[PDB]
Amino acid sequence: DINGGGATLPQKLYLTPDVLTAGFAPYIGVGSGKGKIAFLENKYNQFGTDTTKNVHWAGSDSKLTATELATYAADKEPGWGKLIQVPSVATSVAIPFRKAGANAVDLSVKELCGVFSGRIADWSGITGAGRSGPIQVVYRAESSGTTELFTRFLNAKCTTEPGTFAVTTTFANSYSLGLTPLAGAVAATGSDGVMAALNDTTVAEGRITYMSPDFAAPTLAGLDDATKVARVGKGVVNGVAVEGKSPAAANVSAAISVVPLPAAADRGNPDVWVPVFGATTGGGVVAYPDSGYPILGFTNLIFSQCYANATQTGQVRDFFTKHYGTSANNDAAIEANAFVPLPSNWKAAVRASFLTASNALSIGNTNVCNGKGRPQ
Repeated sequence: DINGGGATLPQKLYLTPDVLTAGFAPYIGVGSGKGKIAFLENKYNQFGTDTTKNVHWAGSDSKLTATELATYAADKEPGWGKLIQVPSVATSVAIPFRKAGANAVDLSVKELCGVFSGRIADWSGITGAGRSGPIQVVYRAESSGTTELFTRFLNAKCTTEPGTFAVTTTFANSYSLGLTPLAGAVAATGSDGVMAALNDTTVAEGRITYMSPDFAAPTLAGLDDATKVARVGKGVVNGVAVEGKSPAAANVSAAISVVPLPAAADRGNPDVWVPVFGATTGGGVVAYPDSGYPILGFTNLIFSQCYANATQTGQVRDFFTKHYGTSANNDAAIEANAFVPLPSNWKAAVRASFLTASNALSIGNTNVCNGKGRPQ
């Protein structure tokens, strides 16, 4: 079997029949931090107890760090080939909450920032929401790509809190003044563990969190129910009151469509393949959009260019052919699970480097992978 796992944000997508193609074992959702370790160190123990199995790929919504990349290049690349890091799909980060009320909850960015810094501790501080009583933040206990995507937004946009939010996979380490300002914030493990805490009816109402849109509501329609999933983006633009948007994929697709391709000359560097959003556009960073739903990013795949086993090599190529295909692809499934397909130019770029046989970066390239590859 080809063994993969990691990020929980897209786990239900990868578990959907026929999204992963022939030869792939069922995806094991354990978090992006564990997915990166599993791949980089070939440690199946991050996925399960059968450590005779080898790891072949990971899902991650946390980018590979400079240290991770350099260590793999020195330790693993000579025998296993280059690693490949590519976007899989684009995603919003949803803000589901448990607090009854007929009114739409529509967070301004300033309000969102105050909720997650602890400055706003009561629902009455959310204008127009018609709710009052304590807010309780639920967050991911472990190294999480959802946390990275979310804190990247807070770092860029929460610019008038007492403290500042650092970009991190560990939410408890983000705010400069710590979690102490929050009263009774609750940590849970996995997208599912956080949603279970959010939905726990044995505690008082008031909980709020950040979440994969595939987990944030039971169906796509539920993402548009602003009594359960917050709109974000409420404000005033050119003198006129604007409403925020739901985290439905339709509200981030336009912004995703104009994300620049990775710089051609540097496409051998896995770091350039995953765009990150930031306050301002420039130097590889893409500005968070001023229209549509504001909190977005990419979730990614990590693969090897080379596999020791030729059948596995072919099966990996078949998966890339589908997932990045012009047609006969996974786009319908991607949308059904609340995500945004990659734009056509992005699919073409991924194919041109990693599929097209003549390219030096292509999976299973006979010249590059001659006598090399990850173990089967």
